[PDB]
Amino acid sequence: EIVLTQSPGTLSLSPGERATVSCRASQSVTSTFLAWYQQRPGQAPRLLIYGASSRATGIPDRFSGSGSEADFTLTINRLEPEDFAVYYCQQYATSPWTFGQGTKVEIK
Amino acid sequence: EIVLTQSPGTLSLSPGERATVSCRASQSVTSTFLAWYQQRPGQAPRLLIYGASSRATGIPDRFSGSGSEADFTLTINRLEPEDFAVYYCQQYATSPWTFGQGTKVEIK
Amino acid sequence: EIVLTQSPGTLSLSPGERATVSCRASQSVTSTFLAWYQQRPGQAPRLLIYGASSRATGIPDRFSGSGSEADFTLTINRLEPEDFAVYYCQQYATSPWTFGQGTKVEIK
Amino acid sequence: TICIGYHANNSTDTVDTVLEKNVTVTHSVNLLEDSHNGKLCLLKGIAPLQLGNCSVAGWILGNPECELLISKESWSYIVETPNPENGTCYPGYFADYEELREQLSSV
Amino acid sequence: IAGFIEGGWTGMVDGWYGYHHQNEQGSGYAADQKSTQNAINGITNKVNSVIEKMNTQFTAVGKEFNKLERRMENLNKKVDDGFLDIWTYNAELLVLLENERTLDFHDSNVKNLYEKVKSQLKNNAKEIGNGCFEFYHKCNNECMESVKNGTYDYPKYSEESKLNR
Amino acid sequence: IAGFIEGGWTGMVDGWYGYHHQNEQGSGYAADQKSTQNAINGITNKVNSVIEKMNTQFTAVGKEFNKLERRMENLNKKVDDGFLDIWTYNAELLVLLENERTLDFHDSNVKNLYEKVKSQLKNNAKEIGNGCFEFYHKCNNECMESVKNGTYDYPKYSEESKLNR
Amino acid sequence: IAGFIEGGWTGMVDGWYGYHHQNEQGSGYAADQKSTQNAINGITNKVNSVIEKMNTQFTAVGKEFNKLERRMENLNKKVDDGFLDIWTYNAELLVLLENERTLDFHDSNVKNLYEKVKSQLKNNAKEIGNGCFEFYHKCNNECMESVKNGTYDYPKYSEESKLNR
Amino acid sequence: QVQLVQSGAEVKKPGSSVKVSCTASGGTFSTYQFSWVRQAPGQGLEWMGRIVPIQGMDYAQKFRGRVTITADKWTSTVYMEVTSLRSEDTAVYYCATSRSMYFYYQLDVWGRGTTVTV
Amino acid sequence: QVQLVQSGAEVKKPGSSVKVSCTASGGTFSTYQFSWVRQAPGQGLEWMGRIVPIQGMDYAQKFRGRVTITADKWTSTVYMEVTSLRSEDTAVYYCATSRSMYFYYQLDVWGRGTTVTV
Amino acid sequence: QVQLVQSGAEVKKPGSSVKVSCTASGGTFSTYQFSWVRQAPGQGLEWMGRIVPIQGMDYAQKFRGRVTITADKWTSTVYMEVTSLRSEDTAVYYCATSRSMYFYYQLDVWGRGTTVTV
Amino acid sequence: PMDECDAKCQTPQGAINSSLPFQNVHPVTIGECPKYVRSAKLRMVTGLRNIPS
Ligand SMILES: *[C@@H]1O[C@H](CO)[C@@H](O)[C@H](O)[C@H]1NC(C)=O
Ligand SMILES: *[C@@H]1O[C@H](CO)[C@@H](O)[C@H](O)[C@H]1NC(C)=O
Ligand SMILES: *[C@@H]1O[C@H](CO)[C@@H](O)[C@H](O)[C@H]1NC(C)=O
Repeated sequence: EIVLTQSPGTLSLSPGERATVSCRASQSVTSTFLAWYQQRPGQAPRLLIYGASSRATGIPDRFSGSGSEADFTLTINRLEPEDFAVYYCQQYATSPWTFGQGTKVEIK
Repeated sequence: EIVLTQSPGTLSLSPGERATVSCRASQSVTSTFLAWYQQRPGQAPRLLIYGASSRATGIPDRFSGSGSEADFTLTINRLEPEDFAVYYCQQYATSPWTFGQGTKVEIK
Repeated sequence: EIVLTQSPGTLSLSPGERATVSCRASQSVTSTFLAWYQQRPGQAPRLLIYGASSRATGIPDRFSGSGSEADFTLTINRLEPEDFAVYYCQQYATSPWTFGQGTKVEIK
Repeated sequence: TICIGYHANNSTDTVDTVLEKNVTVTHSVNLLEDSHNGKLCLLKGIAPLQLGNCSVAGWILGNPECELLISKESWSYIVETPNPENGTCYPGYFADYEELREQLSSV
Repeated sequence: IAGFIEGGWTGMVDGWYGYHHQNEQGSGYAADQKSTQNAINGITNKVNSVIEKMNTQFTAVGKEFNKLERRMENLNKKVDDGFLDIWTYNAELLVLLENERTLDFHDSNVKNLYEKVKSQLKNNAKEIGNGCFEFYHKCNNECMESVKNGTYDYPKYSEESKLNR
Repeated sequence: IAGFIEGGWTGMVDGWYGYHHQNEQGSGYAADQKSTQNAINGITNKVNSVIEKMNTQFTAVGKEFNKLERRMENLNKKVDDGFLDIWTYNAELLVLLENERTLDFHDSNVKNLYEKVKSQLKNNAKEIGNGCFEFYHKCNNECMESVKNGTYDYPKYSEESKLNR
Repeated sequence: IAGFIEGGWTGMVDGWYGYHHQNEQGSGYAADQKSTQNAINGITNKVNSVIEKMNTQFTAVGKEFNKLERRMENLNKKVDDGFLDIWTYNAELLVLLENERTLDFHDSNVKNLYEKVKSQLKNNAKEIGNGCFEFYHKCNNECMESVKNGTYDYPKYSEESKLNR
Repeated sequence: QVQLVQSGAEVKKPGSSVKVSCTASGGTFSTYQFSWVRQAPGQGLEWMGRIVPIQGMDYAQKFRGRVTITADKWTSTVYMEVTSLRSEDTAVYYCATSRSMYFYYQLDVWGRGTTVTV
Repeated sequence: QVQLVQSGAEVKKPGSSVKVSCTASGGTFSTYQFSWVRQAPGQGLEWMGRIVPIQGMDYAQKFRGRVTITADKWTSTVYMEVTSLRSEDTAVYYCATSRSMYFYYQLDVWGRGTTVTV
Repeated sequence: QVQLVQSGAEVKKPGSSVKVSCTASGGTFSTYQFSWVRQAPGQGLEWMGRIVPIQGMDYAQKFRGRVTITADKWTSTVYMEVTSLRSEDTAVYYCATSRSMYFYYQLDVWGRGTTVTV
Repeated sequence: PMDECDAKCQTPQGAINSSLPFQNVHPVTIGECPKYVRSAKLRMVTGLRNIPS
């Protein structure tokens, strides 16, 4: 199957600093089938990026992403207090649909 | 409003002679919205020219016309005995639709 | 009317040899309206060529033909034992539809 | 030298579309029948039962003037005239008459 | 002799769509028998589609009613008139919509004959704007047939066409 | 000022389809009165087609039934509801299909205005890709009217256009 | 590897419409996700349109009739059969007309992908006639993405393309 | 081609209203735009108002509130009622239809006109 | 692909008429054009006439007035009746349909034929 | 824009089954693709399965045979039943719909989720 | 009147041929009949618009 490994498990930065979240697939996957989600504690996941790079409606310019083959990255510029959440890597290219562990961002 | 003033009130010519009828608008009007009518005594008006220049179906080559802005002219070449009638200037660009006084052509 | 004369009445050849059948019309006929048929004894006619030259579905590469005006020819290359039959020239350009006498091919 | 075109003809047949009417075309099919021969025909070889001046009630009850019908046992359809007169010759109410006519329409 | 853009040809009788030519060897009309037959196949299926849908299993033989069955008589009348209005509507609408689509179909197909010719001739012929092309190179009966067959050898006539062009 | 490919003109008020220009003598908008009138004739016939088909001869005045005529009451109800469902379906479907065809009709017609212009200007004007053409030759009011009228004299401006092109 | 004009791609799996390329850096297929999503939105609304119109509120539970109620039985039968024939007609016709329009819709959309590419490449690429373009200039992955995005910088590659052309 | 047919002449006393009419024939009533034009003896033509039966209506301001113009598609007839008649209302009232001013164009089919005397 | 099926052989005395027939199957009867072709023993093929059930009919002139060709779409069957039979009418009568001569093309589906002896 | 509404929390004993549901609103139920996603306390998200009411269904292999996902277009509601519950089934179960994975795309509308305790 | 003719569809005004899908002759029929339509004409285009050059 398609297995997604996220790294770091926990990222830590100062507000206003740039964060990146890495995700590695067990196999190469066409970029059209990747997505990133943001889960704020106590809330259902929100879609941020669809496909490896397109931003979802209602999601600000701080978010972007890219990748190819098995290696994809989520980029958050100028990370704000509302972005200190857990980000998930998800792929829908083949069944079963697969998710990674999730990367938490801490405030320092 | 759009006010149409015709001139001369009466035109006088020998049959076979060329007649022109002038009409001046209170404001510039797009040429697409002008028309000329011929009223023979005892009859309802007939359409001759629509728009400042297009000739109506059934109306002969003797009739033509042109103009722009606020100044328009009807031309009758080789005026025949059946053309010694009253010509009217009419515009439909805006409401109310407006008519001029009418120009009569006399036989001399 | 359109009258079709076939020649030779009888053609005679060795199997594997090339046969041609000629057909002459009483008038020039557009090539779109010609056809050739093969009648094996005891069977209904089969269509071989439609129009002066197009081959019918299910008919092999041995068969082809061409012509213009009033003069048309059917060509059978490498004639096989199953082709020793009677060929007919037919035209449908005008009513009545017309057929020729038919050309028989003999085995020698 | 080389031109692309289409067939023109001397046909005067016209058709209608939504945007335009009386468009002349080179080929068409008339899908509607608008005429008849004006006669009663056999259907697949079988003649109708013609009631003449008899009503259905006349035919079934029997009527002295409907004697020509008593010998006809089979038919393809039944033909009644617009205003039959030889019906119930002895006046009275025919119960469920309309319902009987429906039953006899499958016989 | 202009093409489809100005009007049809009464000199072309062997198909709905086709070609006309003028060359050193002669002139004349010939149908495109493949475009015409495919158009016929389409139209024939369309005619059959109309025939197949309008299948009548309806019985219109009437019923008599008494003087005290007027409500039933009027219900029966309503049913027969309603079905008649609906089927009249459907028959007329189907024919008008199909006639309009049929005419668009045929106009599309003659345009396709034109387009498949310029796609072969490219710069080797002048597009005139009257539904015809003028070859820059001298063209004989064999290249005319080649264009009609979809086999025109553009490279072969490229040098001659360039010089004249 | 871009054309039909980017959006419409609120400055053009004398027709549905038309032209805009910028030249030495001035600028402005003018309708194509022949394309617009033909489009109107088409649309008017389409509106009338809808009106003519939906001819109501139906009587909906109801009937009373007894306590022992429930089967008849329910048959009558079924008939009225069935006819209503059918006519509601037909009215909605006819309007949706015609609205969709109408919009395609109008888009086709504005494209035709564009195509009949490039067919006259040919290499004498740059096709921009924003629904406009830039003449290579200097063009005055008279050649602008000539293009709109379908009478553009290509040869006349060919040499000037070539030099600038 | 020819395009839409010859047949589809079994190597393209991320959308209905898309692109294929061969360059120095590699090769492959990628969908046009905006043309595909808009086509999906259209199709989804079309499927829903069929579902929404065919709303059944009809009750078909039958009725018994006596031996003397044959006229009523036959009227009831006529009503049920007539409504069934009408709805069968409408369901089949709606599906056939929509299937035909759907296929035309999709063919139109793949053509639009082709046209929006030649409108950007212009003289910088050879149109082949097999549903592809050959750039005259050397093109890398970045200009390939630029063409797909509708952002091709024609002027930038104009000089190189001219020399090779 | 529409053939408009008009009603006969009317004679009215001041303060009364007059209803005049035009019947359209040879086409579909609902999409024709019908204008009423008056002509006083010795004067030029004056527009009074217009009806598009399937779309809407408008009036010359001078007659707004006095003149009501309506239509009946069932008899293909356009009606005009002029209220509070005065001695100046001695004009001939004519119908005319436009070519296409459903949306944009001029008046090219005229009726014969009816004289109203007050 | 149409599969034509023909009736059996007939033997007739001079002056009588013979009716022969072909049943079409595997397609829509109404748009097939059905030709009748005869072949006398020892002779070539001769066309007698054609029916397009939804469009019209034609005949070879030699048989005009003697041969009536008709059709029934309800049984998908084409019939031909030849009247005033003579001893020369010893031909095999075949049906064939055209590919597309609804409008323009040749005969490519043939039945087996039926022999009529007089 | 769809507004998904979910059912309340459930508490179950081992071996029993739980049925949870999502109601769709603001669009046509039949063409939405509805996925169920679970999240165990302290864990990431896991996909369980998907329904396209007018097209078909699929499941994560781990739950194939234990989880049945169905739908009712009449109430615009998607249901999921998880059988043979075990103590690890303490996850929050969420619905989400895709943008267009009727054919190809991601999950962008999420419900609030319902907690099931075992 | 009755005659010796044979038809597949009989209307009260007389028999009809029954080869086309529709009729406008009469709503009441017996036999293997076309659909009754209250239309003056139902002509279908199979060919081209007939405009000679
Ligand atoms: C169409 O032609 C018929 C005559 O066959 C005529 O009665 C009818 O008025 C014409 N309709 C139109 C719109 O021209
Ligand atoms: C039927 O009635 C007519 C009078 O309308 C009469 O002449 C005719 O003889 C009657 N038929 C029979 C069989 O008596
Ligand atoms: C069928 O049409 C022919 C004319 O082609 C006519 O002579 C014949 O009487 C018609 N048949 C019927 C039953 O009306």
